[PDB]
Amino acid sequence: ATMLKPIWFNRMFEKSTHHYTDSVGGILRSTGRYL
Amino acid sequence: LSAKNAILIVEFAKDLMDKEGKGLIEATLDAVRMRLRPILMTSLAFILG
Amino acid sequence: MPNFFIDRPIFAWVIAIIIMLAGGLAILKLPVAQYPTIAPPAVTISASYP
Amino acid sequence: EAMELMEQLASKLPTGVGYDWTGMSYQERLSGNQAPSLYAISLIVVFLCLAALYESWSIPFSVMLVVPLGVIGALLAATFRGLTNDVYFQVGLLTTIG
Amino acid sequence: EAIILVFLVMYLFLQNFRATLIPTIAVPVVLLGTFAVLAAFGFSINTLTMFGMVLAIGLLVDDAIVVVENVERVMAEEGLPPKEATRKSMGQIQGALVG
Repeated sequence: ATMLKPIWFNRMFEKSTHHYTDSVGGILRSTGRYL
Repeated sequence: LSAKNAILIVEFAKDLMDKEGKGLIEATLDAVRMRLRPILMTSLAFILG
Repeated sequence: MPNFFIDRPIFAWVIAIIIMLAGGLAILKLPVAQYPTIAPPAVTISASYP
Repeated sequence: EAMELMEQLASKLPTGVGYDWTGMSYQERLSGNQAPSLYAISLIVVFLCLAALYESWSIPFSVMLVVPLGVIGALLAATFRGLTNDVYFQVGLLTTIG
Repeated sequence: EAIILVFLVMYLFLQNFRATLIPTIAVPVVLLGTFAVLAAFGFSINTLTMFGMVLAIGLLVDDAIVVVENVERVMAEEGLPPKEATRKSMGQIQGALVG
């Protein structure tokens, strides 16, 4: 709280987290037998 | 360690599942899957150590 | 109360130096060994008759 | 000052005759030089505690540099009477600075 | 090497000079304190304690990062001045850390 002040790999990280959410939703669509 | 990350995830989910009531499935996975930053950073640090 | 210490950084800083100094003093005096006392204590009696 | 002389005299004895210290001399040698380190660590702890009680880093100095004013009286009285630096005198200095 | 490498990876992730020294100054304090606690109980420093502690450094950096990154993420997302953002945030995460 004291020393912090507000004032190229980020796009790949955004792509990876979007893919992670997509895969999480896809596997959460059914679950069940995959479990 | 694995229990600690699991507890983090479930607590983060339940925090807005109960106190906010945002949703049950469609509204909790979206707000929880964005917490992959600390887990990945810590795993990377631990294996590299 | 970890909300009171936000506007009093000096208190946290000084307890940090206190624990650092205590740890350093403990380190300087503690002896370095190999293994703890992990063995069954035994008593040996020796007699000789040439 | 006499210890270095004593070891210098210990260095020029015939072979087969060594030296040793027993009694209070051994205790003095084993104790070592720890009084200045204890004084320094007490000084640091007092500074840290004062800075904890106050907030700014400069305010504790105003209290911290009051020691000699009280120390001067103890030495003046000791020289006037003809005292000696013993444990009672030391604890007197401690309570006066407190 | 562990303590320098954790700083390196955290700098790679956060990508800013600020908000990265907090765990690298928190870790040595915990290290010295654990040494002092072990000294208090009468145990000595030997191979077993060093191995257990080089095992535990992962959970120590975990405990540091789970707080610092949570604070950084919330203050970035909320678009609010840091004071009350961090206030709300540690108030919200204190119970989870205790549990």
